[PDB]
Amino acid sequence: IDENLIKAAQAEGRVNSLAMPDTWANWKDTWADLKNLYDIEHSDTDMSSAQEIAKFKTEKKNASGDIGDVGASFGEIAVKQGVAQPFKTSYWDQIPTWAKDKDGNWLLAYTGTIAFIVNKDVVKDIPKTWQDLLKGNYKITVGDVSVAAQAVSAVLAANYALGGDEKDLSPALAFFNTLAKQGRLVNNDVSIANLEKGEVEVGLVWDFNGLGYRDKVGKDRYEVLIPADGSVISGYTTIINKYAKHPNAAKLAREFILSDKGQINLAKGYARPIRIDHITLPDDIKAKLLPSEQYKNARAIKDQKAWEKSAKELPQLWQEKVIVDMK
Ligand SMILES: NCCOP(=O)(O)OC[C@H](O)CO
Repeated sequence: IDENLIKAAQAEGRVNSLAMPDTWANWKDTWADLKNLYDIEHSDTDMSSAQEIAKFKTEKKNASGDIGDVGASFGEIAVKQGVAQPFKTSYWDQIPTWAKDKDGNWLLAYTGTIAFIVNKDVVKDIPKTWQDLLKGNYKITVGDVSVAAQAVSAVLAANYALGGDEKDLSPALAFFNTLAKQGRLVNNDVSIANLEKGEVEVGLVWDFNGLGYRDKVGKDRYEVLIPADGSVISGYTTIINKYAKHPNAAKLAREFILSDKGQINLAKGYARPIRIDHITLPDDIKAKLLPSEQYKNARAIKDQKAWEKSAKELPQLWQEKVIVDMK
């Protein structure tokens, strides 16, 4: 890690993040490490992907945030909105071509697979597939599709299970319209608070969040599983605000996140680090992960551009085809 970068980051003194809370994929260990290793302070303001891009845009130079983390379908939105500045990091060549742009404005640090988190007290017949969800009477916490990458991805995951792909989300929209009409949809995100209270019945979340949240709340209260009929694998990229007040500290954070230590932190949080092939993980992680068999129909996106387009159009379709029909 370049010494002038550490020095410039320390002169700034801190890094302000958006949507990088401690409870998400063990960002906790990473912010602790920046304080403990380079004396960089930090504070975060949680939100969803779409909101992070609008905030950097709205605030300009009087930026409340320096760095954010957004879903794979939003890297290009950040770029198109002019809120991203490039920083490839010293690990650029180990990042797969499908996981980054060409200039360094966005690059996935980790990936996950859409999963179900199920309340064992309320849901007696645990759903194992997307098809199973159509027959219960319990409430499905889908995520806020208007702004969250996790929720947008959950829709694509259902779409894959219904035999579609990232070029046309119509089958999944019909599936969610069906549930909306039954009065079984909850249009908010799963959170540790709503899991603690026992309010989530079936929730749609990344496996890493399902597992992380399960530890906080109780392993015997919630089951986490990958739907057997299909799911999506996708990931997240940091975005360094073009208008960051602390650009060097943001660059330092990104560099660290991609370093062996930041990648190990992500693994301890149950996510799959993008540089998994070049790091040695601790042996204890594997046993806390889900059975491999469950991932039998989980697939990555083949056409990034088609997904970017479908995802961008999804919020309006969600309002018009799902929200408007909620019982
Ligand atoms: N964590 C980066 C933003 O992730 P995103 O999936 O866009 O939002 C999730 C929502 O904020 C509930 O946790």
